[PDB]
This record gives sequence, structure tokens and C-alpha cells, in this order.
Amino acid sequence: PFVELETNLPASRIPAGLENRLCAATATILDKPEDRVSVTIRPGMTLLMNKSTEPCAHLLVSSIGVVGTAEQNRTHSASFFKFLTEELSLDQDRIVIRFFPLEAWQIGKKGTVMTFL
Amino acid sequence: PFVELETNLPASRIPAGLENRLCAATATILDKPEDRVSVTIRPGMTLLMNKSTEPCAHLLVSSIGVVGTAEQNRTHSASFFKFLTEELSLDQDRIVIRFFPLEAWQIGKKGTVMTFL
Amino acid sequence: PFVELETNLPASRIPAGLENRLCAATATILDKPEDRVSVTIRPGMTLLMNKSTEPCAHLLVSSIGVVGTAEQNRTHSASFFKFLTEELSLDQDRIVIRFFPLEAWQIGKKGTVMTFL
Ligand SMILES: *c1cc(-c2ccccc2)ncn1
Ligand SMILES: *c1cc(-c2ccccc2)ncn1
Ligand SMILES: *c1cc(-c2ccccc2)ncn1
Ligand SMILES: [Cl-]
Ligand SMILES: [Cl-]
Ligand SMILES: [Cl-]
Ligand SMILES: [Cl-]
Ligand SMILES: [Cl-]
Ligand SMILES: [Cl-]
Ligand SMILES: [Cl-]
Ligand SMILES: [Cl-]
Ligand SMILES: [Cl-]
Ligand code: NA
Ligand code: NA
Ligand code: NA
Repeated sequence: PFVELETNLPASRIPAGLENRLCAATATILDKPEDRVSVTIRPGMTLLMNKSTEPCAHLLVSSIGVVGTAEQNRTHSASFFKFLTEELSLDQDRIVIRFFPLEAWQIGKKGTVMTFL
Repeated sequence: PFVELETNLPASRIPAGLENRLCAATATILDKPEDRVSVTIRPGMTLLMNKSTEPCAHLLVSSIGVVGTAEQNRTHSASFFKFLTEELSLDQDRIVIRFFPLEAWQIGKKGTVMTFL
Repeated sequence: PFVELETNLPASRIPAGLENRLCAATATILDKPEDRVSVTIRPGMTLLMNKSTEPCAHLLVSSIGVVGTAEQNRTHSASFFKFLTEELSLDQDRIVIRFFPLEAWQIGKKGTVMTFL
């Protein structure tokens, strides 16, 4: 899986180790091996949500066949929201998630793609 | 909708309130409620366009069923281009747009997904 | 094509001209005109890979009908990996690639979309 957290919060205001905790949370929420989860945090960007620029964040979740249905994404969202709101000290209205399902043929590792690994 | 503007222009060189104006422009161009439009600006990144690193920008537009056909995207592009070129003081050749259609099941809000809202 | 390199390496530690060289490498690897290749580099972001935050990078490759099959992506990956590992001084285990196929109708240029150009 790939998890990206983009926020208008400055790096300094972002809880140390958030990437680690988020890595773990992801593996659990999506039920994928922790050591294959990639976390990326882009802090200090300019963000506007609900015509407001108070602190807020976007969470992008990309994974293979686990985020392709409103069914499971609802469950995921709940978990992630619970995680982020807590960690970042933000209210639900200041967090949005986007799920992108992927396929092994589009993921490249060790000079090839998942498909041949 | 989700609008992301990534540029090699420094934050300082980016017109104050651009996110607000872009938020409004988006709602109009795509005909979606203004209060549900998310704008993100990543300034000061390294960008190369046409083997050149002079100022330029990328606009990413994600929305539900309104950017899925060359038909409507042509209309959108025209509007967005008119907006950006003006605002950013860039020529057409220094701006590129990418449209990504989305589906409520992949958008998470308030601990669930659009699908159940 | 669109190539994005996101890394936890600081801008200063990123080899001067990397975008240019990467632009060229892309055109070659994907066999698309060099002057239509867009390169973006986001340095100094927070990245965790294999539960580790040592230097690492993500490469996102978006293009029209050339990165849609494990077949060709394997070839691409090999090339890109060879390029990045070399340039960035990173081992294979610290680089991940993601391929996103696109369609002219979703790419906007000169106030319209590729489709009408
Ligand atoms: C998330 C997970 C993976 C992956 C790769 C190998 C084995 C398990 C999981 N790849 C990309 N993103
Ligand atoms: C753009 C628009 C929306 C949205 C959500 C609720 C009601 C209207 C529009 N969501 C995501 N992106
Ligand atoms: C990559 C390549 C192109 C493009 C545009 C015009 C002519 C050739 C190639 N567009 C977007 N990304
Ligand atoms: Cl920051
Ligand atoms: Cl902001
Ligand atoms: Cl996965
Ligand atoms: Cl800046
Ligand atoms: Cl630049
Ligand atoms: Cl929408
Ligand atoms: Cl940096
Ligand atoms: Cl890091
Ligand atoms: Cl292309
Ligand atoms: Na951070
Ligand atoms: Na800005
Ligand atoms: Na750079």
C-alpha cells in the first residue's frame, strides 16, 4: 500500500513518528504486510477546505484490491479518520480521504513489477 | 472536487488568495458546490516543461462524473487555462492540466465515504 | 509523459540537473518525444519505506498507452531503476515506482485537451 498525508500544517507541528504510527495503522486497517507499506508526508503545503485555510489534511490511500468498494472503504475511512483526527488534532470536517485501487502490473520494484515477484 | 496546483514558482511569487479565487473558479467551471471544492497549492517545487525550467504549473482536477470525456474537459481546460494564465502570468505553453474522474466510494468524509452521505 | 520524483532527500542533496537527465531518460525509456515530457521533483518530504526513514524515493510515471502492461512496465522499471539508483545513490530496496496510464482526453494543453491537438 501507499499512504500519502498532505497538510497545511508545518512540519514542526506534525507529531514526531507520525509516519511510523501511520505505517502501522495502515497495515492493520487494510490488512496488508507492514513492511510493504509506504508512507509519505507533505507538510506545509497550502490547503483550502470548505473555503477555509485553517489546518486540514488529505489522505491518499492506494492499494491492491482492498479499496475498490464503498463497502470496505467505509470501514477503512472510519479507522483512518479515528487515527488522523486523534494524531493531528483536527476535526472530521478538516480531513478528506481518497482511495485509489491499484494492480501489481503498475507497481515497480527491484527493476521489474509486482506481477513478476 | 479536488484541485491541485503545483508550480516551480515560489510561494512569495504566488498571488495572495489564489486558492480562494481558484476554489470559486472551480465550482463555476465544473458546476459543483463551492463549499465542497478542495484546493491545494504546492509552490517552490522543481518543474521542467518542454525541456525548460522557466516558471510553469500543473493543474490536477479530480471530480465525480464531470471530467470523464474529451467533450467536457475541452470546455473545462479552456476556462482553467484562461484563469491560470491570467492569475499566474504564464503563457499557455507553461501550463498543463490533468483530469481524474472519481467515484463517491473512493472519497472519505466524516468517518465514512460519500456513498453513504 | 509525466514523471514525478518524491524523496526524503533534501534539495541540496539532489544532483543538479537531475530533472534534465531524468527528462531525457524518460523520453528514451518510454519512447516519447523529449519536449513533451514533464518532470517534477518534490525533495525534503517525509518518507518511510520498509518501516525505515533512511533516504528513499518514489517515482510516478504517467503516460499514454505505454505503461499499461506488466510486460512493458518490467522493461521500464529496469531502466528507471538503473537510472535512479545511479543518480540518487540509493539501493533498489529504497526506490518504488508506480505507473499510471493516461488518455489524451484527460490531458489539458493550450486551453483544450490532447484529444483536439
Ligand atoms: C503496498 C503493498 C505492496 C506489497 C508488495 C509486496 C508484498 C506485499 C505488499 N506493494 C505496494 N504497496
Ligand atoms: C468534490 C466535491 C465533493 C462533494 C461532497 C459533498 C457534496 C458535494 C460535493 N466531494 C469531493 N470533491
Ligand atoms: C506526455 C507526453 C505528451 C505529449 C503531448 C504532445 C505530443 C507528444 C506527447 N503529453 C503529456 N505527457
Ligand atoms: Cl513545513
Ligand atoms: Cl493553507
Ligand atoms: Cl497493496
Ligand atoms: Cl516557496
Ligand atoms: Cl524548477
Ligand atoms: Cl465531485
Ligand atoms: Cl529540501
Ligand atoms: Cl523521512
Ligand atoms: Cl504520453
Ligand atoms: Na513531517
Ligand atoms: Na502558496
Ligand atoms: Na530539486
